[PDB]
Amino acid sequence: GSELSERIESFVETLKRGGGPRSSEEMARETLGLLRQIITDHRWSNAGELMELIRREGRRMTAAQPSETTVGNMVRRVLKIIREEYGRLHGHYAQLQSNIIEAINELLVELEGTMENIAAQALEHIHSNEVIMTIGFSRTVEAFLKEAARKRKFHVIVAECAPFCQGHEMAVNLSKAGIETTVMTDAAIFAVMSRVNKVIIGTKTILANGALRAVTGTHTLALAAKHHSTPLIVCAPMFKLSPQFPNEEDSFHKFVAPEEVLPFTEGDILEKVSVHCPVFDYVPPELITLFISNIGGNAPSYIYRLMSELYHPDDHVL
Amino acid sequence: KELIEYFKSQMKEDPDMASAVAAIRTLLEFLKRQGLRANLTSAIETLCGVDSSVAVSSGGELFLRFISKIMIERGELFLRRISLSRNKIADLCHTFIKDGATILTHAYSRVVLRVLEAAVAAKKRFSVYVTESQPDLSGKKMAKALCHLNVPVTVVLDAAVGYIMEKADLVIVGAEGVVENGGIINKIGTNQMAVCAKAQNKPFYVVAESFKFVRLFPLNQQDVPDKFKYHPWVDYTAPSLITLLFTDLGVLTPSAVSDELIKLYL
Amino acid sequence: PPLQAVLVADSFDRRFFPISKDQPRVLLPLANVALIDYTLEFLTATGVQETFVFCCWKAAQIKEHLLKSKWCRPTSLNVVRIITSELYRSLGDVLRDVDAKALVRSDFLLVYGDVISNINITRALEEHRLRRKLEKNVSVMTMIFKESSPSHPTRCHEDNVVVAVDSTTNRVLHFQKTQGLRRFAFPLSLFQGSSDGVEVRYDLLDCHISICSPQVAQLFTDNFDYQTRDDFVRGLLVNNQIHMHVTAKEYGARVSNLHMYSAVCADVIRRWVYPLTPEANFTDSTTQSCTHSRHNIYRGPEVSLGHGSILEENVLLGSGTVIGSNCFITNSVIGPGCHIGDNVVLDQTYLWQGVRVAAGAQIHQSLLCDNAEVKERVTLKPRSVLTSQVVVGPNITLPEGSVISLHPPDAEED
Amino acid sequence: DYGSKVSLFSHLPQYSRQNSLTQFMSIPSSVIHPAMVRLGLQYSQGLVSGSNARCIALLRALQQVIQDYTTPPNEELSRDLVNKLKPYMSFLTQCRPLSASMHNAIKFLNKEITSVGSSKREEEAKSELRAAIDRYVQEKIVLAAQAISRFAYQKISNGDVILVYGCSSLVSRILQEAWTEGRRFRVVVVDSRPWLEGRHTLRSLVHAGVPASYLLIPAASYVLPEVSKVLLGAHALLANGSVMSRVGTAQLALVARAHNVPVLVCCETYKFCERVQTDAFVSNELDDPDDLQCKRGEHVALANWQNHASLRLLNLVYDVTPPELVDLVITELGMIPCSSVPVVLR
Repeated sequence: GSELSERIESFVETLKRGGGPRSSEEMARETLGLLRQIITDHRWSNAGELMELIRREGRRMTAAQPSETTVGNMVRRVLKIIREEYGRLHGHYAQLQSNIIEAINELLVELEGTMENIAAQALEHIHSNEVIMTIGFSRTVEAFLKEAARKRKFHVIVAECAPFCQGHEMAVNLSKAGIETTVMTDAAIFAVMSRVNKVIIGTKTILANGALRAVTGTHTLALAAKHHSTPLIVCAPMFKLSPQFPNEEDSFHKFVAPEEVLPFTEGDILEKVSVHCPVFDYVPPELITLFISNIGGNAPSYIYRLMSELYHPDDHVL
Repeated sequence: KELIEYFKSQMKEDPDMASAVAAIRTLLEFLKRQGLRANLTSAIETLCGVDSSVAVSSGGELFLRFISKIMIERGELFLRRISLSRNKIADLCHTFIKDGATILTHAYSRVVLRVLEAAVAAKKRFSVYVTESQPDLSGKKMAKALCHLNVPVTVVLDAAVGYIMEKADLVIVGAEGVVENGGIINKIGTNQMAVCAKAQNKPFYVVAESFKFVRLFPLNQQDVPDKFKYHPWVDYTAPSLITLLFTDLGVLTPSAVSDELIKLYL
Repeated sequence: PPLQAVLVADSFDRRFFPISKDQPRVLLPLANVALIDYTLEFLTATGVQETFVFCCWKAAQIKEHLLKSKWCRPTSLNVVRIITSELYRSLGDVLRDVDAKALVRSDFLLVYGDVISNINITRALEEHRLRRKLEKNVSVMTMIFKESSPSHPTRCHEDNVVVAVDSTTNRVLHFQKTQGLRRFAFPLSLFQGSSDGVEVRYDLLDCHISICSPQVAQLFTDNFDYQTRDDFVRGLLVNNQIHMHVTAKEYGARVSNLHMYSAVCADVIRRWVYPLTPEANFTDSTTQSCTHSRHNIYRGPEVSLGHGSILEENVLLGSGTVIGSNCFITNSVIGPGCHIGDNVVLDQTYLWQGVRVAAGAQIHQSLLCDNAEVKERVTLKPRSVLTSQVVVGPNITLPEGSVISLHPPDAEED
Repeated sequence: DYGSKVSLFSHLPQYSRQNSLTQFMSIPSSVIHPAMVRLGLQYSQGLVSGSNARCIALLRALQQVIQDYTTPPNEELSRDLVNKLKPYMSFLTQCRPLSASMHNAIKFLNKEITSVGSSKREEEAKSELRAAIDRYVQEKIVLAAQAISRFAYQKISNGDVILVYGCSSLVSRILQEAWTEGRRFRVVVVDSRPWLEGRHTLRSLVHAGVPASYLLIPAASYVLPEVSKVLLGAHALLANGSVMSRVGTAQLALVARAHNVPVLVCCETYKFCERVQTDAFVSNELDDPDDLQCKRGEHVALANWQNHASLRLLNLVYDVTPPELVDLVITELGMIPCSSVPVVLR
């Protein structure tokens, strides 16, 4: 009934003003659960009508927050699942709803196991007496790093984020396990990155041409890595892959209040000074070297095939 | 003005005389005709207006610097010394060409012509590729003057410099003016050839005299004064794409010109 | 206990006068969007579950605007209730009426219908309740202040205040304004009884947001000549305790006069009130969508930008607004359905809906309300306000601070 | 030393701000001169952090010391003064590592003192030393910025978008002088933690009337596309052409090169050192590590970072930029390339 409507409204309102679930995995789980909920109890008698309803709901969710490119991926995945389950019978409509829930539950189990599947490939890329540089705070990268510390000894360098210094929390959580971590500012990313050998970072989403949307300052890190010819591993699950391409990207960066960059207590200079605080940035694919996912490491030049296997080319614009 | 008259006289009497050399000759001839410094600056602007090239401006600046009884003597000595700059550059550059190498040359230039005429005189054999230089068909004149010396020249297309770059062992081009940072002001189709040569690790050599050193420091294609470009006629090449420099002062690196200019103080 | 607030959607003070004659203060379009919308969004985002909207001056327009708005929909979690009355003359009367009706139960917030803020009050509200539960019936009010600089444009002298509170436990011991006064006086009782940790604070911006208690309304009914909040605090401090809560990472300000109006507008367009921005479209409206681009330039649908015009800084164009050729607009807010001429310079100008500006006009730091019109060769100076439906003839140069209105006595008539 | 240093930065001193060196000293300082004592205290407490301000304060303190210096009998002053000034420099270095400007200045002062012969009187020697210090300051600091202000005025154009970083007494002056000559441009001020000294330049520009912008260095790749020039200031110019400046300069120049933006550098001739450096590891400076502590949200995450024996806090200050990222250098002699530092040193 209208309980579904109020749940959808609460979800959209939570996505509107601030962040809801802290972890991207929880965001994807909640989105898939909401999709399954709107699918299970609804008046629907065809496949195209359900596809249109799902497209409308996904459009609403995306308009709520354009930078949160995780709900659109789940919407497109559900659309692809529906299309495949409809074509398997048409190429009908007797028990499609019964197996749609089964496919959604399988996708949920995959989303639950993706973290363990990604963390299992830690030793294959880290050796003894190695130094690794990261940036920001990512749970996947944290697991990837602490899965190798139990059998290897390396030096982890962590570059904080100037607007929201979240790298301190990552460094503390890592040092809590005895990994010999380090803390530093963003300005010291190039002068210090001459003794580093490997770089392992996360991202918010992966674009179509191999590029990705990462936190601010990741572009300078990738530039330094390419200047020093150091590998740049990206630990990102499958749900972080977006079929959209690098359009001129006006709504790409998330602009927040300048309170973080410049405080309100500065004085009268705030009226004639324009302060900008972009949270995310665009990272080209040429500066990337590898992509570690729950299905094995791949190169940036092969993400198009993963997309073709995940989403349908007709649902790219939604 | 009779200044332009004398300039055209020197240019027409001697066809192979450089523009800067003719300008300095006219300036020294008119010097025989304080107050003098403004008089000279005035002569240099009219001359500069008639021929808009960096070489004339560099020569005028160098002459005025030389001007700061004795001046006639120093000027005659300077003219006689700069007369043999072509031979001084040839005797030093013609040795860098080895048998079996393919040359890639830009539009016509008397200095590279002299260098090649001296190289072929030493019992050597090589191949040349001249660019047509679409702005004005002078590359065809260069190819003609080269084939006149019994050398297998071959005129290439202005857009084919990248197609034949792999079939070239080295690149030897002229220069209208050497900027302070070692860069060079050459024909509009020079910055694109140096980029390809650098992209394929091809030795990019530059041949220029000493009177072509100018106190300019352009950061890009825009910092170049418009009076030199005027479809622009010249472009600036960064020093990172130049391998060496052959001047009458000896074989120099892209950085030695800055030291020379600092020693001269403009 | 669900959090409930009371909204006074009428400021009996008349500072926008002449403008408040045709159209209420709380529905003046700030950024193509009314102020009461900002206040309702703040209340709905901070956790308020129920609001009581009180209106006396032009209440019909307020209610008939609210009933189309998204907060009155059956899908809104903050159910709003409009109580209109012609007897109200000051905030004290409103609180007296609440006490007479027994509407409020628990800690309620007292905010005006012209407050723009993104502050979260969960922390301050917890502090208030815990403090009241350690001293039963001792703490009665908690005033929220935003620490700022005394140099900031938002700090007008008309609202400027100075406080002397205890640092051990945030508690207001003295509160007074500084309008037209150069050396402040602080009595000796502060040091007479207690407050070893006492300090004077002058770096505070009065957000006019207060977490009140039913005892506040009780005391307001007791004292009949409490006409506002400031006098409640002064009369309680001569004698219950009043405390504070200071914020440093959130924005909050009240639009009290015209100078204050142009100060929040620049901040809102400059994303200082994030998430509340024009790009977010927090009203669920169809005629206020925009796209945020570089330099905080907001463009709506059907902007009809002419070739040659340059948008240099934080501007906001409306839906349906038409821009000509070779124009220059900067720091300017344009409303929906505006239509500009050619060679038109706009510098810190606020144009509302239905405005037409002819070619050759130069407007600087002045505000054009609905249905305004200016002919060719007209130049307006700073603070040169035009009210509704005026027309300025060609070749006129208005002095600074000039006010033109169609009402005879309001200002210099058309 | 205070706290645990990094494994790769264990050959450099890491002092602290709370631990003062004046605790184990007499209130009337006997072994050390009071002027030098207060100068070192200011350097340690951060009262004077400017590259040129530090040198000016050092030279004024040295003038004060010389004014009240008495030459003992049984020896000349030309050598006694040099032998006495060494412990003062050692104490100053113990308070805070010296900069290239201070090094060159003390070298020039020692050379001038050695140039004084015992044939001359004491008062004449002191007066000549004071006048020499005064005119050297006026030439290499005051008059060395007026020529750079009129040389960079040519490379500034109307509509330019100049990008600056940190705080520099020369960049701000160049911009304020170019704005008053007739140029109409806008500046982009980049800042980094924890010093946040770029706000100084921001305020100095706002008070001058130049349209300015402010953003943190991690967002430098987002605003550079619209930037036309990058004007940067440095502390020293090495002999290998490299540039020694604030830590957030090398990566800034790298991103500028990646975005195809010409980078510039402005430095005085007196900052032309003779040493060389290849990276920021062989010679750097580690300030107090507690500066990284930040009040983010409700609590601080590095409040008790020392309890974790494996956690380190790096607080590098200086960095070295390769000559491959610097296009032009501005000096009082004129516009010279990045690979012409030895020529000026000659």
